[PDB]
Amino acid sequence: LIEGAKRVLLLHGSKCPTPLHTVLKVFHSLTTPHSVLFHKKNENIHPFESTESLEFLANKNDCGMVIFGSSNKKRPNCLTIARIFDSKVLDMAELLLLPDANGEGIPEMNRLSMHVAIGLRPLMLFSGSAWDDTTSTTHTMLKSMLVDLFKGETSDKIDVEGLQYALMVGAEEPTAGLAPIIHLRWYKIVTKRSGHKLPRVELEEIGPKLDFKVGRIQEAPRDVMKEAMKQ
Amino acid sequence: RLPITVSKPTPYTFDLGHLLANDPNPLELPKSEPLNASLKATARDGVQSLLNQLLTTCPITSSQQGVLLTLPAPSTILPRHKPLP
Repeated sequence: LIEGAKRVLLLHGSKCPTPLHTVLKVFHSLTTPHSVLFHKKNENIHPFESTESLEFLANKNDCGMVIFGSSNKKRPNCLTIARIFDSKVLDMAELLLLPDANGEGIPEMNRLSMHVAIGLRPLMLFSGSAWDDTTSTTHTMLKSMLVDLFKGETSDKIDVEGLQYALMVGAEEPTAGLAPIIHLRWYKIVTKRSGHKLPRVELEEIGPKLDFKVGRIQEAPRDVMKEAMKQ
Repeated sequence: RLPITVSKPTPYTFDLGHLLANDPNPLELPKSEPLNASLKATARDGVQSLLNQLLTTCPITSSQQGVLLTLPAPSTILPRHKPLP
């Protein structure tokens, strides 16, 4: 049994900071049609306390991933990513959104770009040494999660005209005493005549510019992950 | 007259079934440059490399319905949502 696209629940409460809400709207757009955006109007969940409500909402919506936006004093502008296997949380990670240098903030938007069709698979680029470090449990998890999230409905064919945009996930080179920082950036792919058969690529920045510090990590139990990884 | 090859000290690797490239070279973020510019330069090298790889190593099929690439099976193994039957 070959699973189709992993369905994604995008979740927030009423007091979710607007920039985080923008991120969820963009993520909902990027994962359309295999995603659901839900404004939970009662009160706030806390997955690292208890994953009960997160599991209940994920199962109710038949979603294998949950992206949850929340913010309080200790963990401001937090994006929590969870995966679901066999109706229970598998692994979870917190990503703490960092300020941009200029202090601009994320512009309001509902989709990645008016020049990128909703639902297209992205080209993906993981840059930085940490993704190639099999001892970094955090980068191993995050790479797995982000490919799982944005791979869409994989297929063995793709229209050349569909090769329109890219996601880069840049892992800042690790420093001994600091939580890892990762950068997500999307780009429109511009191709121009190079003189060669292959086109020259140039990029245009599109969508939200996201910088994250990694927060808490909840590993999957070894035995459960081994079960979920059976193909 | 526009270079389309990408030279880095360590080779890219690929998972073209996921339209994916890995740049294992250290992420270069010189302090004197804006973060976004630094990131964009690395992205451009990587997307160039990825597109080069897609166009040169995947069979290309043209028909009256358009032009498509055949992708190899994804090599990155990801966990299931539901158990096997």
